[PDB]
Amino acid sequence: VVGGTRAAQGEFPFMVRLSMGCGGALYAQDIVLTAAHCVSGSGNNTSITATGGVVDLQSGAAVKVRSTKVLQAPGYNGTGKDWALIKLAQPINQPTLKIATTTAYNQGTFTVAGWGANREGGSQQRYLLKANVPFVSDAACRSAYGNELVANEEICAGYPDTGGVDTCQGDSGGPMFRKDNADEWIQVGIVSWGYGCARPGYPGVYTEVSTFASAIASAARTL
Ligand SMILES: [Ca+2]
Repeated sequence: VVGGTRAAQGEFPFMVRLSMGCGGALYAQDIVLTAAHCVSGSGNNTSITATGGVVDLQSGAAVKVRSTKVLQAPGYNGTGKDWALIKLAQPINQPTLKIATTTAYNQGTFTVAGWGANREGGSQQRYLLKANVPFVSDAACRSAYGNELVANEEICAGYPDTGGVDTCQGDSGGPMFRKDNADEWIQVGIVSWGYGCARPGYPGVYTEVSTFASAIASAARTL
């Protein structure tokens, strides 16, 4: 996260750090929702580690659990459909994060969090950083990315005018969230891609969770 600040221990307890260098959110206590590009494909896999319960990755309080299976979005090919579920060997006993099933919240100011670089080509962070980034319409985002944007599957956020605050390398797979009408956190995006980090005219692109909600809920049931 570029232009970020330290999140407090316990602020976003649903966050997990994945061993390949991606963030994730606890969809279920033993199911991590992350990006498709963080994994190589679906199947049994006990090679991933999820670190949950701490803002400080070096914390002795860290909970580290191994995966058992991975379900990448069917047909992922690098264009859209940027989501995957990771089944854990054991539950991480922390609050989960609800996902958006409608588009009612795909607007306003979102919060992003991660242990990714705080600058282009910078290094991974020890402590979880957070930032607020505003929604950018598909049209304004398209004015920047052209045909690379899959409007129905992607939601943009950031400051088109000045840049300055954004997600960056290593933040991928992390949730982009905000409060719902019940003042509960709700997941509207997955960190997916962008050109550079925090540059004027290039907002961050995120998986538009509302589009894939049903697909995700169903896959989660079979895991
Ligand atoms: Ca969109």
